[PDB]
Amino acid sequence: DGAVTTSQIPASEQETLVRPKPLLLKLLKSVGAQKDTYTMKEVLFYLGQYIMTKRLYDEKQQHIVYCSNDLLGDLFGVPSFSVKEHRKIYTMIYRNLVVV
Ligand SMILES: CC(C)(C)S(=O)(=O)C[C@H](C1CC1)N1C(=O)[C@@](C)(Cc2ccc(C(=O)O)cn2)C[C@H](c2cccc(Cl)c2)[C@H]1c1ccc(Cl)cc1
Repeated sequence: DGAVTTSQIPASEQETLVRPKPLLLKLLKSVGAQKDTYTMKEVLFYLGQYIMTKRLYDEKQQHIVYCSNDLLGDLFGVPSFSVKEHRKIYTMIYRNLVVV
């Protein structure tokens, strides 16, 4: 368990409670998550752990994640994305859960 936060998104939005649909829930459980209801910053921590463990960000100054051949690309619906465009990342995650 853990959290990952950003100044690009209001802090209160990062505390939003969400119930992942089945694919997102599986990715979280694969790196140690134990429940069905999370905050958005917990979802970003587990997704970061998932990105590390699956070796999807080994070049630490590149700023782009390539995911077209991973579960992540199916989840988000894109082949790659910038790690710096935080609002766009939140939009993609919201499509994969029910907000409480
Ligand atoms: C393990 C950590 C080092 C703690 S990490 O920060 O999670 C690493 C993770 C990368 C994808 C693996 N990651 C980043 O590297 C970061 C630092 C990339 C970054 C670099 C520079 C700038 C800037 O100059 O504006 C902005 N963003 C942060 C990114 C992140 C963090 C919180 C929310 C969001 Cl939406 C994104 C954040 C990230 C990006 C996408 C997702 Cl889905 C999850 C986390």
